[PDB]
Amino acid sequence: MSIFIGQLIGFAVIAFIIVKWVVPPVRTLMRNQQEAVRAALAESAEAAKKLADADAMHAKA
Amino acid sequence: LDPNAIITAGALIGGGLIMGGGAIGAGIGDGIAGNALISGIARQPEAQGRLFTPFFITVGLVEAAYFINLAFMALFVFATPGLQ
Amino acid sequence: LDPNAIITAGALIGGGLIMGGGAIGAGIGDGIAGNALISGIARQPEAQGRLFTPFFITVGLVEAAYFINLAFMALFVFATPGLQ
Amino acid sequence: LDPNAIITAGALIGGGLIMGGGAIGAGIGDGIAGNALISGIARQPEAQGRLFTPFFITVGLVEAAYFINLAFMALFVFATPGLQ
Amino acid sequence: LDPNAIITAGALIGGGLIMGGGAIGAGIGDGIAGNALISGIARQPEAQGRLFTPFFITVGLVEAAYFINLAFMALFVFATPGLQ
Amino acid sequence: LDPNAIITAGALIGGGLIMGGGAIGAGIGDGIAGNALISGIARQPEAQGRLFTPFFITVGLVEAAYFINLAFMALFVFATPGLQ
Amino acid sequence: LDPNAIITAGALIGGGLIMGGGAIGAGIGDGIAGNALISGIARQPEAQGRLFTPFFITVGLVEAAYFINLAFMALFVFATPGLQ
Amino acid sequence: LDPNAIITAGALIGGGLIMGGGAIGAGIGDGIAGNALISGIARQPEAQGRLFTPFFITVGLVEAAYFINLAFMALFVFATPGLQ
Amino acid sequence: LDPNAIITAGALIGGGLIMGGGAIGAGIGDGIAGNALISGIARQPEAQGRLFTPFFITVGLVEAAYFINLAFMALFVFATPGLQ
Amino acid sequence: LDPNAIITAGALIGGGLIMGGGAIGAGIGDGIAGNALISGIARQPEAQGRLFTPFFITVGLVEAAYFINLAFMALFVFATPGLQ
Amino acid sequence: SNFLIPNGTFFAVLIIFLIVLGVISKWVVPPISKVLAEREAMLAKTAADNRKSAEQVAAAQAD
Amino acid sequence: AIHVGHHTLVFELFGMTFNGDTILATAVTAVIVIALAFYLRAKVTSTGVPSGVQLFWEALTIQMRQQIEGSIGMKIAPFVLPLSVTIFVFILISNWLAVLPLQYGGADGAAAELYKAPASDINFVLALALFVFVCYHAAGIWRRGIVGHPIKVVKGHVAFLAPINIVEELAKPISLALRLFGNIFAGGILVALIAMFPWYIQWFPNAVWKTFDLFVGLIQAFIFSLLTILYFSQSMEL
Repeated sequence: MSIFIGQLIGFAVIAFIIVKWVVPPVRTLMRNQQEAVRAALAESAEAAKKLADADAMHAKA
Repeated sequence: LDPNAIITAGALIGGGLIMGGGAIGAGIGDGIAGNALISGIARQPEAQGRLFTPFFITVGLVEAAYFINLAFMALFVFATPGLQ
Repeated sequence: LDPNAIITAGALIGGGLIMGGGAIGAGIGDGIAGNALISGIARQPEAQGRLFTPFFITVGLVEAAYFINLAFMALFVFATPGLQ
Repeated sequence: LDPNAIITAGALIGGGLIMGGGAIGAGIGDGIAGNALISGIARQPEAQGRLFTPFFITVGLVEAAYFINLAFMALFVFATPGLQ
Repeated sequence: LDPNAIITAGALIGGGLIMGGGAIGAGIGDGIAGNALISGIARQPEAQGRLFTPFFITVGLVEAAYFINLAFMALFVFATPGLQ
Repeated sequence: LDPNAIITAGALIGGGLIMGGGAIGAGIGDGIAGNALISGIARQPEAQGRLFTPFFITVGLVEAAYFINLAFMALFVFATPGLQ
Repeated sequence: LDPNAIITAGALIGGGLIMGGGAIGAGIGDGIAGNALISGIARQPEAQGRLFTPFFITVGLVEAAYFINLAFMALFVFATPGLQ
Repeated sequence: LDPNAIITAGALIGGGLIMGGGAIGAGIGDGIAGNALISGIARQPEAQGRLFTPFFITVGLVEAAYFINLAFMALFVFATPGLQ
Repeated sequence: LDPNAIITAGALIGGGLIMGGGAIGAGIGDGIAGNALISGIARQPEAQGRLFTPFFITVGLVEAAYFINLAFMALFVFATPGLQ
Repeated sequence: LDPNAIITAGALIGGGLIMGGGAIGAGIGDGIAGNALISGIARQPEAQGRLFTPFFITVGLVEAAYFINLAFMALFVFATPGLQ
Repeated sequence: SNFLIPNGTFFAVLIIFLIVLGVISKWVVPPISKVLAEREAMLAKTAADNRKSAEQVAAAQAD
Repeated sequence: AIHVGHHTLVFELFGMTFNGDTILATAVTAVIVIALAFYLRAKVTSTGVPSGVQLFWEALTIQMRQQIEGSIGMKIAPFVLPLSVTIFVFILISNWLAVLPLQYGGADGAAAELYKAPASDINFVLALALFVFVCYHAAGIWRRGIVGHPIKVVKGHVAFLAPINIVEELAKPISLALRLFGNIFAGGILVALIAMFPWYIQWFPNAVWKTFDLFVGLIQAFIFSLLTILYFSQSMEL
C-alpha cells in the first residue's frame, strides 16, 4: 500500500504539471481552430450576402 | 558446483552486453538524427513542421533495434533459454 | 560439472555479443541515413517523394544485416551448435 | 563455492556493461546535438529561442535511454534476477 | 570436465565477436554510403541513375567485409578449429 | 575460494567498464561540442560571448553522464551491492 | 582440464576479436571512402574516371589492414602459438 | 588458491578497461577538436590567434577527463579496493 | 592445471584485443583520410598531386600506430611476458 | 595452479585492452586531423605551411595519449603490480 | 516464463482489434472525410462567390 | 522483489491459454475508443463550430491523409486511411491509459497494476503487426497480381540484391511488433523498479518517468501508424 501512496502522489504531480503547462496551450490551439472555423462560416455567409446584393444591383441596372 | 549458477552468470553477462550495445546504438543514432533536425530548423525556421515527419520515422528505426534488444535482454535475464 | 552448462553460458554470451554489435551498427547506420533524409528534405521539401526510395534501400541493407545477425543469435541461443 | 557469488559477479559485470554503453550513447548523442545547436546559434543568433524545441526533444530521446540503462543497472546489482 | 565444453564455449564466444564486428561494420558502412546516395539524389534528381553504379560498389565492399566474416564464423561454430 | 574474492573481481571489472564508457562518451562529446564552438567562433569572432550560452549546456549535461558513472563506480568498488 | 583445451579456447576468442576489429575497420573505412566517391561523382560526373584512382588507394589501404588480420587470425586459430 | 590472485586479476582487467576507454575518448575528442581548429584557421588564417582560446577549453577539458581516469586507474591497480 | 595454459590463453586474448583495436583504428583513419582526399580531388582536379603529400603523412601516422600494435601482438604471442 | 599465472593472464588482458583503446583513439584522431589538413590544403594551398602548426599540435596530443597508454601497457605486462 | 512466446490471446486480441477497425472505418472516417470535403467546397464557394460578386457588380455598373 | 510475465487472470479455453489481464485491458481501450467514435457520430457537424472530439478526429484524419497522399495517391488505397487512423488511436489510447494511478502492493512484496498496458504482452503487438503484414501484402497482391507480387518483392528496386530484399520483407513484421513491445515493456519495468523505493521518495522518479512515458507512447503510436502507411505505399508501388 505504501507504493500505492507513492504512485498516487506521483500521479498528483503529473496532473499538476499537465493542467499547469500542457493544458493551457493545447486548449488555446483548439480554441484557435474553433474560432477559425467560425470565422470561415461567417465569411461564407458574408460572401453569400454580397453576392445577393450584387444580384440586386444587377437587377437595378 | 551448481550448473544453474554458471548459466545465470552467462545470461547476465549476455543481457548486459545486449543492453549496452542497444544503448550505444540508440544514443548515437538519435543524436545524429537530432543534429539533422536542429540544423534543418536552423537553416529554415519556418520548415519546422515539415521536418518532424521524417525525423520521427528515423527515430522509430533508430529506436527499434535498441528496444528490440531490450526485449531480448529480458529473455536473457528473466527467462534464460536453456536454463537447467 | 555439466559440459552443457559451460556450452550454454558460452552460447548466451556469444548471442549477447551478436546483438550488441547488431545494435550498434543498425542504430548508427539508421541514424546516419535519417540524417541524410532530414537534410535532403530541408534542402527542398519537394524532393521528399523522390528521396524515400534510396533511403529505404539503405535502411533495407542495414536492417538486413541486423536481422541476419538476429537470426544467427537465435540459432546460438535456442539451437546452440556443439551442445551435447 | 557459493553459487550466489558467481551470480553477483556476473550481475556486476552485466550492470557495468549496461552503464558503460548508456554513458557512451548519452555522451556522444548529447555532444552531437550540442554541436548542431551551437552551429545553428552561430548561424542565426536571432533564432536562439526556437532552436531549443528540437534540441530538448533530441536530448529527451537520448537522455531517456541513458536513465533507462541506469534503471536496469539497479535491477542487476540490487535485485539480481536468478539470484538464490 | 570434458575439454570439448571449453572448446565449444570459446568457439561460441569467438563467433559472437565475429558477428558483432561484422554487423557493426556492415550497418555503419551501409548507413554512410546511403547518406552519400541520399545527398547526391537530393542535389541532382537526374543523378539517381548515375550514382547507383558507384554506390553499390561501396556496398559490395562493406558486404564483402561482412559476409566473409560470416563464413569464418560458421567455421568457428560448426567445424571448430582445434576441436578434440 | 573466498566468495568475496569473486564478488570484488566482478565489481572491479564492472567499475572499469563503467568509467571506460564514461570516459569515451565524455571525451567524444566534449570534442564534438568544442568543434562546434571552434567553427562558430572562427566564422564569427564577435559571437564568442554568446556562443558559450548553449555550449555550457551541452558540456553541462555531458559531464553529468560522466560524473554519474564515477559515483556509480565509487559505489561498485567501495560499497559493492551484495557483498557478503 | 586439458591444457590444449584452454589454449584453443583462448585462441578462438582471440581470433574472434581479430575478426571483429577487422570487420569494424573494413566496413567503416569502405563506407566512408564510398561516401566520398559518391559525393564526388554526384558533383562532377566527368570526374568518375579519375576518382577511381585515389579511391582504390583508400580501399587498398583499408582492405589490406583487414586482410592482414585474416592471416593472423589463422595464425591464432589453425596453428595456435604456444599450443602445448 | 590465493584469493588475492583473483583480486589483482580483476583489478588489472578493470584498469586496462579504464585506460582503453580513456584513450579512445581522449584521442577521438582531440582529433575532432583539432579538425575544427585546422578548418577554422584554413577558412580565415588571421583568426588563429583568437581560436586558441576555445580550443584549449575543449582539449583542456577532454584531457582532464582522460587524466581523471588515470587517477582511478592507479587506485584500481596500486591500492585496490576490497583487497585482503 | 598448467600455469602456462592460463598464461598463454591470457596472452592470446590480449593479442587478439590489440590486433582488433589496431585494425579498427587503421580502417577508420584510412577511410577518413581517403574521404578527405577524394573530396579534394573531386573539387580541385588539378590539385591531385598536391594532395598526396598531406595524405601520405596522415596514413604515415595511422598505419604506423597499427603496425606498432602488430609488433606488440607478436611480443604477446611469441614471447609472452611472464611466461613460466 | 600458480597464482602468478592468474596475475599474468589478467595483466596481459589488461595490457591488450590498453593497447586496443590507444590504437583506436590514435587511429581515429589522426585520421580526422589528416582529413582536416587535406581539406584545408585543398581549399587554401597558401596556408599549407601555416596549417601544419595546429595539425602538429593535434597529432602531438593524440600520439601523446597513445604513448602514455603504451607506457602503462609496458608497466602492466613487464612489471605487473601486485605480483605474488 | 518465456513471455516472448505467443499465446492464444493473440487470436482474441485480433478479434477485438478488428471490432474497432470496423467502427473507426464505418462511423468515423467517412463522416470526417465528408465534412472536410464540405469545408473545402465551402471555402472554394466563398472565394468564387466573392469573385463573382465583384465581376457582376462591375458588369452591372458597366451595363 | 519484482516479477515479469506472470500475467494475472490467465484462463484456458479450447486448450488455448489466454492472458486475461491483457484481454481486459485491450477491451477497456477498445471501449474507450468506440465511445469516442460514437460520441463523434452523434456530434459531427459540418456547418457548426467543430467540437473538441471533432477537432481531435479531424486532426488525426488530416495527418494520416496527408501522409498517404504524400506517399501514395488516395485514389488507389483509401482503406489505408482508416486502417492507420485506428492503429494510431488504439496504440495511443492504450499507452496513455497505462499512466492511471493504479499501481498497488500485493502484500507479497511485489507491486502490481490493476491496468497493465496491453503492449507489454507479446500477443497484442504480434496481433497488430501480423494483421498489418497480411493487410499490406494482400493489397500488394491485388495491385500487382498473385504471381507478380512475389516476383516484385523478390526483385525489389534492384534485382541483383535478390536475397537481402527477402530479409527486409521478413523484417517488416518483426520490426513492427518488437519495437512497440520494447518501448512499452521497458516502461512496465521502470515503474516496477521504482516500486522498490520508499513511498516518501517513490513519487519523484515515478512522476518523471511516467511524464516521459506519455510522450514515448505518443511517439510510438505515431511511428507505428506512419510505418504502416509507408509499408502500404511501398507494397502498392506499381
